Amino acid sequence: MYVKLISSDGHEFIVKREHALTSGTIKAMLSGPGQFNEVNFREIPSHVLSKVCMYFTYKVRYTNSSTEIPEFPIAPEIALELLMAANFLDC
Amino acid sequence: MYVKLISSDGHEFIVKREHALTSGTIKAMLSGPGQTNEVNFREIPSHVLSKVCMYFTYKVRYTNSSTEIPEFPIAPEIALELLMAANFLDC
Amino acid sequence: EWIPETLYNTAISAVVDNYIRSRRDIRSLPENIQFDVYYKLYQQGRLCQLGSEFCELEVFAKVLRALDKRHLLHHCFQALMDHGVKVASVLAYSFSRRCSYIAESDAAVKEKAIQVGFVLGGFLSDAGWYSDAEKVFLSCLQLCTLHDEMLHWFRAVECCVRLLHVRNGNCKYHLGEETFKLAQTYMDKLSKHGQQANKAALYGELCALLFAKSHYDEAYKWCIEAMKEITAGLPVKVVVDVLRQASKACVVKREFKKAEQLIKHAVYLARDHFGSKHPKYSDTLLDYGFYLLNVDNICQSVAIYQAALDIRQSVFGGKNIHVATAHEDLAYSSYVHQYSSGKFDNALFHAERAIGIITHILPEDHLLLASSKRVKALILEEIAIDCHNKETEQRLLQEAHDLHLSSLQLAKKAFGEFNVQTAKHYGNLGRLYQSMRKFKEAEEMHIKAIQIKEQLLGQEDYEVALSVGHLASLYNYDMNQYENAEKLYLRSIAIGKKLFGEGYSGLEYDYRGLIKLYNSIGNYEKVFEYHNVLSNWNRLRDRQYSVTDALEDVSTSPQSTEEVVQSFLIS
Amino acid sequence: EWIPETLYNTAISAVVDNYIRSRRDIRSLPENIQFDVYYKLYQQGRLCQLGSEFCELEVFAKVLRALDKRHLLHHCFQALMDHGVKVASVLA
Amino acid sequence: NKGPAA
Amino acid sequence: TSLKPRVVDFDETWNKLLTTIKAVVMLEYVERATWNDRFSDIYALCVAYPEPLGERLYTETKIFLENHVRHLHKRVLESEEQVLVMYHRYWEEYSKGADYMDCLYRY
Amino acid sequence: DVFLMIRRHKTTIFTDAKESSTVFELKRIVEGILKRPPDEQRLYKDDQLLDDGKTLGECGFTSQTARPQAPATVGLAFRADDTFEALCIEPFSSPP
Amino acid sequence: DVFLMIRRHKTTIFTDAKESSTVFELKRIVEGILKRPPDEQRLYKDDQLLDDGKTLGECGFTSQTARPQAPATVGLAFLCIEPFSSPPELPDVMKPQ
Ligand SMILES: [Zn+2]
Repeated sequence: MYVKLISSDGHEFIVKREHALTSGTIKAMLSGPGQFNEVNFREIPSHVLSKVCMYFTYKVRYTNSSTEIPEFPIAPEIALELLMAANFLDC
Repeated sequence: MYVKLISSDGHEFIVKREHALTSGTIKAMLSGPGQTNEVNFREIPSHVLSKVCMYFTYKVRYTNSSTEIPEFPIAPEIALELLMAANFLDC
Repeated sequence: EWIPETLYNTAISAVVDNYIRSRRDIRSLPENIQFDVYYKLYQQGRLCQLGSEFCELEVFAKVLRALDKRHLLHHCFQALMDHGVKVASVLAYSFSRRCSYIAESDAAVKEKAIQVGFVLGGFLSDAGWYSDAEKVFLSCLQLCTLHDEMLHWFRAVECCVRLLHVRNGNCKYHLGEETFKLAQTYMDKLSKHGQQANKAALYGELCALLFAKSHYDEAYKWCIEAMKEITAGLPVKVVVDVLRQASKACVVKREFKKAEQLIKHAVYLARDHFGSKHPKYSDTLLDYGFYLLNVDNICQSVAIYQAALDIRQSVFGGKNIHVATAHEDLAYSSYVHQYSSGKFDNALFHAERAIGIITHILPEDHLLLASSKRVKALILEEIAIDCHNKETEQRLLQEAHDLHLSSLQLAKKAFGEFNVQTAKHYGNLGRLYQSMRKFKEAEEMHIKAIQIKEQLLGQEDYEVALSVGHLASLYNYDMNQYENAEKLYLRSIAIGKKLFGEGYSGLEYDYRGLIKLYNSIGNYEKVFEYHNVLSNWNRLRDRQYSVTDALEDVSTSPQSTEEVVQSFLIS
Repeated sequence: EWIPETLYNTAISAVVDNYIRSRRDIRSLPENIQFDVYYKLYQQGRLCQLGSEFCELEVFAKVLRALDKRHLLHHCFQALMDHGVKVASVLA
Repeated sequence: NKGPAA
Repeated sequence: TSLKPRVVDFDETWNKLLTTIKAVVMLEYVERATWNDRFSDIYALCVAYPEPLGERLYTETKIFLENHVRHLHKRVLESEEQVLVMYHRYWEEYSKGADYMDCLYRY
Repeated sequence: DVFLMIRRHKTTIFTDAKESSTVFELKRIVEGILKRPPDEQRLYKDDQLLDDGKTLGECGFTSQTARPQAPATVGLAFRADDTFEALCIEPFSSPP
Repeated sequence: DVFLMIRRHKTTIFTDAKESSTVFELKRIVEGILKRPPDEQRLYKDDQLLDDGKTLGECGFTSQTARPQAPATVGLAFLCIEPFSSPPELPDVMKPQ
């Protein structure tokens, strides 16, 4: 059930399927003939992909939440690179 | 009657005398002990001087031109160095 | 219910707050990423950083390819033009500067410039900056006339159709004729070399230029010529532009049946592809409301202009020429709607905005001021009549008197003495001089307005009938020669019921004129009859006047693209 | 009648069109030129482009030493305040 | 009545 | 090798894309590494420099499927008396494959 | 809830639990991922010894300092050749 | 009028001649600087020798290609044309780094 995400340098970022499916790209990356769990990213490096997995847990449980949601912290240097991978991951 | 012009790379730019009256600095080369008159113009390279004396033919022909004067094309890459000669030569 | 922000939107605000350090590398982002960075700068109000990169042609080239979010680029582009920096002027100059540098270069690099020129020139034409779109189009036209190839004349004709569009809105009608003649040079050359270029959009632009110069006979001739060459394979923007300007020529030709089937389909077709909040849709409503303004559809003519202005206001920011023209029609629509009530409160405010927007962006001698200042002067005329204080009346009439002649002079220079618009101002001055107590000058103005407008339009026209009514209303009160107005008034009712029926707004002041004429000489056998006519007038139009707008009137159209074209052409 | 444009005025039009690719290179030019480059910014209407060149005290000092055209400089410095950029607040 | 059409 | 925009040749990337996309429709086993890579090349083509190869990709996949169904229509047409079993034989290999290709071209 | 970045070499195991949850039962989550015995791995919470028992309440990090916006990390390694390997976690990369 | 430049090794002559001007008479202008006979020198546009009888307009040096902004070029021999220099290249900025 758990989905393993591998970045460009090979560092893997295993994470739950339910939190992953909030991204349209990874929904359309595991689906089709890739159903076989295991996906790989040729372009995405690890440091930005670590932040994306950090965002995956943030989205699911803060959805339709009654309390005030704290802002998502993004590093100023990672901000440009994470934005570039935002549309590609569609999340 | 003929005014020479040497460059950094040794390129020769012998041109007509009255085409050089636009820039007063060239007249300073002819003035003094300079009076073809030998001139040293080492600090300014040949490729940018290929447009400096090029402007002279454009300048003299269009003096009080009845038709509308087309603009003199100055390439963006050579824009920085040519503007150096414009202030130096007062042209 | 506190939906968390998307990581796409969250990362946008993460780089905007660090814009200065990463300013260079933002230009390396993808186009979909790049636009949202800039749109966030406008949303944060950092227009200076937003304007710090739109002044470059290359940066604005990538941004222009966000076709879905073009409606947001227009709202940001207008914000910069109200912010200060003339991003329209520098982009046009920068493009024209780089355009001449590839004249001796290959056609591979050259063809990219025309593609850049059309998207940028089309955008500025959409944004309204016609004075800067012309310099863009003149540069790309120059490239198309350097190397003789079959594709080069295929796009040179595409420049002249849009060159003639940026000169129709800029009131450069004198140079408009030359562009059409220049267009025929490449158009005929392409036709000889086995390529019959489509003369639909190019002939469609004369449906507005000749319409603007009041060449209704020539415009309607070119209305038929433009409508023939339409094709289902044409772009929808091209098709809807033909229908709008073809419908306008029919309204002034005193033909109403074939005009509504054209313009309603133009409204329907524009709303379908583009939407209800697109600039092209609002451009149709102003032309559509022109039909409603002349067919005495006065109740919804104000609403359709009010709807048209709100579309442009939601997309075209603040001080934009298109908003002013939208302000212009709504200002005049309320002028005729509030005529009996006298509630010219928003009428002047729209008119005041119409002066305010144009004077900031157009030169003081531009002809669009003459059209704009005319309606505001008409607002000032009726306001002074309604006001009780005579000291206020004597000042506002002179202020309106200032605007008409300043407007008339601009019309005289660009249109010539013998034109409808110059005679249109003569009719306004005659009514103005009635309020100015210059009755002898009013008589001179009215006879000028009726010996010139009727001379070229003909004995039967809508505006000629009104011009008679202005002088008919004169002899009733100031001159007191009721015999002159007896024949004049009889002409006003005569033309009124040919097309507008009995229940026309101008005929109310015409039937009342006959009773007032008859009341002076003691005639009463017609006063009792014409009192029953007013009772018939008071009911019959109000019998069929119930509230009904025009956006649901058109609704879905059973008529298709071809069902409208052939019906108008054969008839 | 229709005098040809000066080579200095023609070259100043070349750099200003190339401003984005040569913004960082313009700070090394002589003090008698940098004013003209930033003046051509204002003449063309580049109010927002000019704000990034006067909010910096390092480059504004070189412009300040061009006191021959101080009457033109007073107009540009006043233009940005009406434009919206608080160059005086940033300079202080 | 009101005025000429623009 | 990052996802930054870059200039990429279209012929070589399409040819490497053509192998898997020929098997995504008309279902066939495709390697794990291919599916991850064949989604990356779509981003690399739509975000190509200096002009996005999205118009070319859309009109070349369309002409790819133009030569797919037409080549598939010939086989069904020549299979007389068994068109019904043959029509569904490839429709299940295509309708799912169409969603399979829609899955790949999400960006 | 308390969130962790338990990791080993290339692994970046992502998981969540309660504030009063036992540290031991988190090893069952790892058992369901890499299919390893719970005693196979050793938890090096901030390069120091962490007992197999205890609980997440007094482990050394609570819900406030281990939010999903910034969860904390715990070292891990498997016992190879009957010897517990030391922590071998590495940084992801060094972006400019 | 036709404007053009000639380069033998490093020289450059910015002279002007009519569109109907021939080749023989312009060598006298060249003789005034190089002090070389006109028959000895030969000029070469686009790797092609120019005859003395034909004019400047009969060989392709027309007004549009010989503008006073970017004139046409032609070689000279008695080809050893030296390029002027390599301008410092400018980063595209818009190009990703
Ligand atoms: Zn600003």
